[PDB]
Amino acid sequence: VHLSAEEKEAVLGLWGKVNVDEVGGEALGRLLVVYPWTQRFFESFGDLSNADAVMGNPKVKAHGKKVLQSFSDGLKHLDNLKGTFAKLSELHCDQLHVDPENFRLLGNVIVVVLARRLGHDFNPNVQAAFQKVVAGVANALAHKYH
Amino acid sequence: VHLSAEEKEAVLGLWGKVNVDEVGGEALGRLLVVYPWTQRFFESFGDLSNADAVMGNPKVKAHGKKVLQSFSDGLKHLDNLKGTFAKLSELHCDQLHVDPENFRLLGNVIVVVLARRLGHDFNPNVQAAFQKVVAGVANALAHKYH
Amino acid sequence: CPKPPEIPKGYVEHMVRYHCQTYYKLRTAGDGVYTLDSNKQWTNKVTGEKLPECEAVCGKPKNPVIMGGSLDAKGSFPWQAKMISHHNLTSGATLINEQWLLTTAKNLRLGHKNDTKAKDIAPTLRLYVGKKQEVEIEKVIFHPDNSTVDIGLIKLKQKVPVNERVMPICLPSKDYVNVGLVGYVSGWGRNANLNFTEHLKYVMLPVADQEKCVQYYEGSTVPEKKTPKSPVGVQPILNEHTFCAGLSKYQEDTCYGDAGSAFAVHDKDDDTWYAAGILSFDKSCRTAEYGVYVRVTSILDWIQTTIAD
Amino acid sequence: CPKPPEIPKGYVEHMVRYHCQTYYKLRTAGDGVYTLDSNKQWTNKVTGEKLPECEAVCGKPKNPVIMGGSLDAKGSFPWQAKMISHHNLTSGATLINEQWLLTTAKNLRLGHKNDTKAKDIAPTLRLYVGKKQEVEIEKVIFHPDNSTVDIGLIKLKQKVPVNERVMPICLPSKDYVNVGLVGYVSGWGRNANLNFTEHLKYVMLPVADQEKCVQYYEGSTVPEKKTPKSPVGVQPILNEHTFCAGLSKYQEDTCYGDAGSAFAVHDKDDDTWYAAGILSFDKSCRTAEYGVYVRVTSILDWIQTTIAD
Amino acid sequence: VLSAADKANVKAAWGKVGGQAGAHGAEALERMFLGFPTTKTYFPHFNLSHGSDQVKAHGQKVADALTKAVGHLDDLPGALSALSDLHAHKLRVDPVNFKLLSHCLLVTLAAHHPDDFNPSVHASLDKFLANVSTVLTSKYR
Amino acid sequence: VLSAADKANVKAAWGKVGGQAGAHGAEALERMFLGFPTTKTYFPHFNLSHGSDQVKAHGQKVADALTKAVGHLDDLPGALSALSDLHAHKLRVDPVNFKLLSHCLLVTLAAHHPDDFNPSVHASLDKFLANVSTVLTSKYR
Ligand code: HEM
Ligand code: HEM
Ligand code: HEM
Ligand code: HEM
Ligand SMILES: *[C@@H]1O[C@H](CO)[C@@H](O[C@@H]2O[C@H](CO)[C@@H](O)[C@H](O)[C@H]2NC(C)=O)[C@H](O)[C@H]1NC(C)=O
Ligand SMILES: *[C@@H]1O[C@H](CO)[C@@H](O[C@@H]2O[C@H](CO)[C@@H](O)[C@H](O)[C@H]2NC(C)=O)[C@H](O)[C@H]1NC(C)=O
Ligand SMILES: *[C@@H]1O[C@H](CO[C@@H]2O[C@@H](C)[C@@H](O)[C@@H](O)[C@@H]2O)[C@@H](O)[C@H](O)[C@H]1NC(C)=O
Ligand SMILES: *[C@@H]1O[C@H](CO[C@@H]2O[C@@H](C)[C@@H](O)[C@@H](O)[C@@H]2O)[C@@H](O)[C@H](O)[C@H]1NC(C)=O
Ligand SMILES: *[C@@H]1O[C@H](CO)[C@@H](O)[C@H](O)[C@H]1NC(C)=O
Ligand SMILES: *[C@@H]1O[C@H](CO)[C@@H](O)[C@H](O)[C@H]1NC(C)=O
Ligand SMILES: *[C@@H]1O[C@H](CO)[C@@H](O)[C@H](O)[C@H]1NC(C)=O
Ligand SMILES: *[C@@H]1O[C@H](CO)[C@@H](O)[C@H](O)[C@H]1NC(C)=O
Repeated sequence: VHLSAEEKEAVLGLWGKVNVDEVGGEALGRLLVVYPWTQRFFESFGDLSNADAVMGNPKVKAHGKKVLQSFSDGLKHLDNLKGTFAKLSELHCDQLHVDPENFRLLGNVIVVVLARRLGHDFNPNVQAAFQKVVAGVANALAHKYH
Repeated sequence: VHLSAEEKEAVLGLWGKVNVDEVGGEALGRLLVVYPWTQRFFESFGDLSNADAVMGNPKVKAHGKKVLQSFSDGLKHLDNLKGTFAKLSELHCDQLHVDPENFRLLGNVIVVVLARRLGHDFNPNVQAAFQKVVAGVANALAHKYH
Repeated sequence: CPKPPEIPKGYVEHMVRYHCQTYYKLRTAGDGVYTLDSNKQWTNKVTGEKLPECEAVCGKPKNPVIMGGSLDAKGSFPWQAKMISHHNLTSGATLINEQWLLTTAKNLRLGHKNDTKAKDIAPTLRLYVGKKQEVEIEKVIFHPDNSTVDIGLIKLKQKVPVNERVMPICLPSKDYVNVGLVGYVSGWGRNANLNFTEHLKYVMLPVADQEKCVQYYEGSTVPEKKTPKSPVGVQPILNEHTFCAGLSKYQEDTCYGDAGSAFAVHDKDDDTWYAAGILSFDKSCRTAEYGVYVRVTSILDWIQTTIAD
Repeated sequence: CPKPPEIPKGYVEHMVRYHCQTYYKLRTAGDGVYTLDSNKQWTNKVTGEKLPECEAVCGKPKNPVIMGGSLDAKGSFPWQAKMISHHNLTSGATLINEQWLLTTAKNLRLGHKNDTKAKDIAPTLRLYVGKKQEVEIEKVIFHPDNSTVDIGLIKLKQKVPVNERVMPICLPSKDYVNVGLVGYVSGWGRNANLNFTEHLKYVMLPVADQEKCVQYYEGSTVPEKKTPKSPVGVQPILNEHTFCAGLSKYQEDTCYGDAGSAFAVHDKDDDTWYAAGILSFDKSCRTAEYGVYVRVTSILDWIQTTIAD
Repeated sequence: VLSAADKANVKAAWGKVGGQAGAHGAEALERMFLGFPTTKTYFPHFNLSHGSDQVKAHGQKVADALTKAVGHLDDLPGALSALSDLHAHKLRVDPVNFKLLSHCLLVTLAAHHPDDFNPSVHASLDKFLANVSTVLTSKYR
Repeated sequence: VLSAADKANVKAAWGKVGGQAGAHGAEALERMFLGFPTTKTYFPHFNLSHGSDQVKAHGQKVADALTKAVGHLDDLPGALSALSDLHAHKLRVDPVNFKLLSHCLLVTLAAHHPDDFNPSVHASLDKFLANVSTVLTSKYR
């Protein structure tokens, strides 16, 4: 995705200062609580009934790490995004049938937990650079869809 | 029919001394008695059951005159026989369905009643000339048959 | 090949129904309808590309109804054939199907000696059906029992075209011969003038008591007491395989040359014409009371069996 | 049609039986079999010269199974159409047969002033079915009762070819709407991001108690006590001719652009898909508890009547 | 087929002929040879001219065979026995001729006995001569 | 649809914002204009550069509308009344933008109150902002 010289430093720099395993587990849990139709994909994860249950869920925590660590690999190659997530796109489209709305929603949730954890460090300009990134991996996951 | 100069005189001469109305009535009646399948053509004439009935039948008597007077007209023109009886031939074949065997039989019956009525006057030579004549009208009646 | 109209959003499946030329009739196991395969072949649900066949309707004249009379005016006896020996004696035939005719073994030998082989008799014959149509004969078969059944079969080289004039009679499915039944006998034989008839004629004859008949011609009924009592010179062949007819109401009879013709019965249930008998003894003339016919029931097995080869 | 072989002394009659493309049904009077005349006419004993018609099968998706989810992966809603106003707002359609689609009167007027004539609205629309297939629309008809029934009909210039992708739903023969029944609503409208959905989705919604719904939106039930209690800015049209649906198990709802889509019930007896309703009020989003659907039973008469011209 | 009444008539009529039989026989022959000249074919060895006593003779034989038949009416084939193979086999005379001769016999009979030849008798004599004709032709091959 | 528990969380959360509202309002606007530059389209008459007190001001109006909404949770259409026609008709702002601004409000809220923004409260505030978004977009034609 088209990302400036200073925008890359911003994103890469901030990323050094966040616990990606922890933010994935938080971000996935929040998506599940905030947009409950997403729990549909997770029936097998056990108890999703209330919010403390979702956040407390060991499988949610563990799966969230997996998605946010997939994000880290995204940052590694920005110039070729489509190909990085090409395999996962096939999975998410043709196997799991996730609407791309949901990629966008999770992307923004990650953005709000980055804000929550990083506070003043995550300022309007660094958020703007992160939006470019989360829109990039959302579009890279929706790529294999017709 | 091919008939000699003296043969014609014989036939014509003899015919002058015979009652043709009477021989027709006798000849038809005898044909009916002697060859009973000929009664089949006469169902409408009334009682044909026994011989006295056939001979005594007023319609037989009357019809016989008609055929023997048809014969008289035959003697009138011998050279053209086929055309004289052409009209009757159509009637006898296509209307009445009489087998030509029956013309021949009636012809001979007429010959035996001529013999019976004329006796010694009807000698072998005059009979031979009459045979030529009855074969002529039989063949002239069978002419229109295919 | 014919072009049916087009449906939008739909396709045609082609079929044909076979029909037969008139006087003929469809012969096949299933109906006459063949639909076109995706294998490009015409198929019947029961016969499977095996086509139907056309064979002649038998025993149904277009125009239904011998010393005595009855000239055949309408051509009511399409199955009648006229057969002539090398030495110019006329006898009867009666067409039984498209290529076969029944006749008497005696007729067959008219030219020949008692022992002449059939191979040698056949080229000698002339056979006519309908109007003067000649048919060319391939083969002749005498019946196996020389002394008892007076019968032969005549196979034409090829099938006769069937029409108003020419068409086979039917073989009986049952026994029509009981005394008093009047059959129709058409014939080419001699008339009251002892001359071969020039036009084909028919008589109507009642079937007669078989016992009275045997007493008339033979002693009889006990074999060792039988004597030749026939009022004409010669003896009929008389057995279980024959039946007798009397004279007509009008005292008409059958005479020389009438043998080989059918005693033809008209079944009112079928409206069809069956050959109940074949005239064997044509010597009756008006001189003897009974003509003798071999009964078609007795030869039925043999006929189908023989035609099979 | 390869010509079938000829048979001796017999001729051939030609026939055809008509069949329909997959997704279509033979419509005739009439046995489908047509047969060639001596007059070169293809005829049928029942229907005369008139051929069969092929008609689209309805409510039978090739592969049977909005702010929330359920991406339509298999293309399970062949009857769904996407409609776009001149000013680029997406809304729903639902194909009712080969050339007609139901929709809401409101959808129809998205471009224009509410007194705009239908003649002037139609050239303005764009309509799509299946994959991006555009269909060219001839005409548009608003429902006679402006204030009560939110409904219009869309007639295409010509019939849509029907396939896996495109095919009409069925109109109900009975009333499916009773509370607790879960219908399927597919829709092109806006999603949780308030953006028009890029891929077609479906929700499963239960029908809701009609009194509870009216108490929710209006006072109510006595008219003079009714107040506009709608939690979103605007009021549903609510009457005898409408019914309500709640949110899904997962709290999913219907949103802007989803109106005109069918509340589609799957009848287990038929194994067929019927349109029990057309979404009228798509403004609930997740904000209000109930969407409001005009019930297809109420408009059934009018639909057949209108299509008749 | 010659009923009892037929047989009576025939016996009666032929008896009435009497001593004229041989003469009637010859007259019938002359009538046949003249009336139906083709019949002459079978008699190439005969003088057939008028008054021939070779035919006068043959007529006697024919009249005799007939008298024998009239006496034998209940068995014709037996009475006529030898004559059947003679006409049918040795002489091989075509059956049409027999109706010719029978006819001439009838003509002669009618000419000479006009008041004894009534249609019933005519019918009986015709049938008799027919029966003789059959017996003499039935072996024709 | 904002349950009693939702309403409690919203009231609680916004109260905790307190004097910071006008400032949170302006920050959310700046995040939106930077994050989703297309939203800038509706504000051609604004100086959108950083620190612009024309946006500092507009942020205050937005925060106030929200404070009014929080006091009025049982009737949103009534609280927001004038603003619905304003956004839907006069300004005609496409509904996608409201999820964008809501998101940015949520980002600001989370950044400034990390220990008060637990997933339950996150959920309640999202729904609240969503309900405001609907009220302001429902008349869009
Ligand atoms: C930026 C967005 C996303 C990223 C980067 C992402 C990444 C991943 C990865 C790396 C896996 C591992 C699967 C494997 O290793 O084979 C996975 C699985 C999965 N994801 Fe996603 N994902 C995203 C969005 C979503 C969303 C929004 C949903 C549902 C609402 C979802 C539902 C699932 C499901 C159901 C699985 C299967 C895991 C299991 O077996 O339980 N994903 N994803
Ligand atoms: C030389 C032989 C014959 C001659 C010259 C002859 C002549 C005639 C003549 C002139 C008629 C008058 C019909 C009319 O005026 O329209 C007639 C009618 C008739 N003939 Fe002959 N005929 C002969 C032989 C026969 C024979 C042998 C038979 C039957 C066995 C026969 C059966 C009939 C019948 C049934 C009629 C109809 C009269 C009626 O209405 O009853 N004819 N014939
Ligand atoms: C009622 C019919 C007839 C009777 C009763 C009859 C009887 C006889 C008799 C008794 C003989 C003499 C046999 C002998 O002398 O041993 C004879 C011979 C003969 N018949 Fe007849 N016949 C009849 C009809 C005919 C006819 C119609 C023909 C030919 C037209 C014919 C041709 C001959 C000939 C050629 C002989 C040999 C005469 C000779 O060579 O002396 N017959 N027949
Ligand atoms: C929570 C969502 C929103 C709220 C509570 C809100 C509230 C307000 C308020 C209170 C005003 C001032 C009205 C006045 O001064 O009379 C306003 C004006 C305006 N809004 Fe919004 N708004 C929201 C969303 C949006 C969005 C997403 C956009 C565009 C991306 C937008 C564009 C505008 C514009 C262009 C004006 C006119 C400002 C001016 O000319 O001073 N609004 N809004
Ligand atoms: C009938 O049979 C004879 C021989 O059995 C045939 O012989 C004919 O004899 C005549 C003279 O009598 C000739 O003019 C013919 O040329 C002969 N024809 C043949 C084929 O031999 C005779 O043809 C047959 N029928 C007729 C009417 O003559
Ligand atoms: C949506 O509607 C507008 C007008 O309501 C269309 O007008 C377009 O405006 C753009 C610039 O913003 C032009 O580049 C296009 O050529 C215009 N197209 C037409 C048909 O006017 C617009 O096309 C529609 N959709 C899009 C994607 O532009
Ligand atoms: C005898 O028959 C003659 C006709 O010929 C015969 O019958 C025809 C149809 C043929 O079968 C043919 O071979 C026969 O020889 C007549 O011309 C003739 O008049 C008849 N003679 C008498 C007395 O009837
Ligand atoms: C909203 O969606 C935009 C794309 O257009 C939409 O989805 C496409 C495929 C079409 O169905 C079209 O009619 C829709 O309007 C994006 O360009 C845009 O980024 C999206 N905005 C957000 C916040 O996701
Ligand atoms: C065969 O013919 C001879 C005479 O040549 C005869 O004696 C014999 O009876 C005949 N046999 C048959 C069965 O005709
Ligand atoms: C007649 O049949 C016998 C067998 O019973 C046989 O030996 C003989 O050759 C046959 N004769 C004729 C003329 O068929
Ligand atoms: C349509 O609605 C407007 C208000 O939005 C109203 O002023 C007008 O009279 C209406 N016209 C018709 C035909 O309903
Ligand atoms: C709507 O109701 C009014 C009442 O008079 C009527 O005139 C009108 O025709 C109806 N609808 C429209 C589109 O004009």
